[PDB]
Amino acid sequence: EFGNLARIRHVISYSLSPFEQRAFPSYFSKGIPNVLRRTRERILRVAPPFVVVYLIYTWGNQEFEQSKRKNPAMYE
Amino acid sequence: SVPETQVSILDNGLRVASEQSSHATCTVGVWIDAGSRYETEKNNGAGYFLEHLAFKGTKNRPGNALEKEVESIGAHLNAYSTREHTAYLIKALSKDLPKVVELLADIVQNSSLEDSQIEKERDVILREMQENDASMQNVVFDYLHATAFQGTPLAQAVEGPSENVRRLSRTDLTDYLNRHYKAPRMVLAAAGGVEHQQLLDLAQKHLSSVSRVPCRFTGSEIRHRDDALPLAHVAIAVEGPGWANPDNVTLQVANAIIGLCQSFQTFNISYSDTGLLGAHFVCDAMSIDDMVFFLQGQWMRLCTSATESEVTRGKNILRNALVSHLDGTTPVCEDIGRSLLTYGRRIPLAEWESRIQEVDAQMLRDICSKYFYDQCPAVAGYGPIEQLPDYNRIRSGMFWLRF
Repeated sequence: EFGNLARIRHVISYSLSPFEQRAFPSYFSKGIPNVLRRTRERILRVAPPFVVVYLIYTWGNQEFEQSKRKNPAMYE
Repeated sequence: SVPETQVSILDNGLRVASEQSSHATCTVGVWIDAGSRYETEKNNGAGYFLEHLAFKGTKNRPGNALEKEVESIGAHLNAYSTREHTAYLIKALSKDLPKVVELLADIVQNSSLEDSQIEKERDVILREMQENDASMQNVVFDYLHATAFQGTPLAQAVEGPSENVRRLSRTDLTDYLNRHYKAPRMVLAAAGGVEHQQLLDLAQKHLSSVSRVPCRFTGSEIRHRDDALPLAHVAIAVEGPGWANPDNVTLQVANAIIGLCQSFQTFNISYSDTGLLGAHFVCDAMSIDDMVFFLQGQWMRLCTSATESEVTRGKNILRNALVSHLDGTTPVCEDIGRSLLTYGRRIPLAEWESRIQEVDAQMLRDICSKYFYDQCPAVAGYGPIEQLPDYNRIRSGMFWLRF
């Protein structure tokens, strides 16, 4: 429990009371930049698998259709 | 039947106050309205370093010959500095009353700051600070002042940061000396076997030369975690009323009610229309949270369920206290100097007794609800303080859901 969790030394920690500080300091001021900062550090790891899922899904659909489409040469 | 404190004023504005008594030894002091609150972060240790330099010789009495004089009559020489007041006081015999006053005159004006001494006192001050960190409760109360008065001149310590201490020069000191040592901001206080007319004549003879010319509490938290220390010191305070607000007396009675941690002390520190009212306790890590819970409960009980018996006990503890203190000459002179600096007058003990006896349980819980209930505290912890609760738990403990 608390008190026996870990041993740190000389780490001072300042803080403020909730009612004394603005609730949403610069929320959209820096929030947007940060969210954008975040997206650019993770987009290349996340997005291209889902991009090729979209290509495979479309491909499958279209291929399936062509598969279903009657063979004109057949039956003639 | 307590003798009244008689106050006179010179042209300079130096109020010469005295309270005669039979005791044949006296405590004559000079109280100056100058502390770390009047410093502007470029001279943050000027009062402390001048307090070190003030006994190392003057122009008329160069060097240790000065202190040889205060050895010659067997007198005792003391000085202290707070965030608002500075005091230079001498305990001596009655018959040595003139020369002592003359000595005090040199200490406030005509003082000499030797450059040689400045380096020696810098090493003294630097080293002491380098070892001052040892005193935890001083560290915790400095942390409480810093986090409660962030951005104001009341956050900065009396000693100042080592930085300034190293970076200080005679001229700077000279300024602080020539700026914050004005005659209208000075009280010559005497207690014990002194005559007021003789003391007034001595103040007219010497000391008649002294030249005549938004505090905010921020509910916050500082946590200095160092797990190698054996014990933890935690101080929790709220904003105090100030010197001139009479409900201080009622708050003192509340402190007398409180009086689980190895050491539990309540404080009501007052500055000019501000202050810190709270509790400091020093405890083992594995008890800290329980202490806090205990302590907060007592405060809420004083806000909600104060009875007449504990109020009567607190009134008796306060009366005895103020009267137990104000006993020896020094304690008294000290009271004369602070009373003339803060209230502008010496409040007699009969007025204190009247303000104590008008306090009942209803106005005590009203004033305690005004100052303790649903207030944002300042928290300062030092030591193994991991189990010390963070600000939401303390802030939630500052009120009850059952009222």
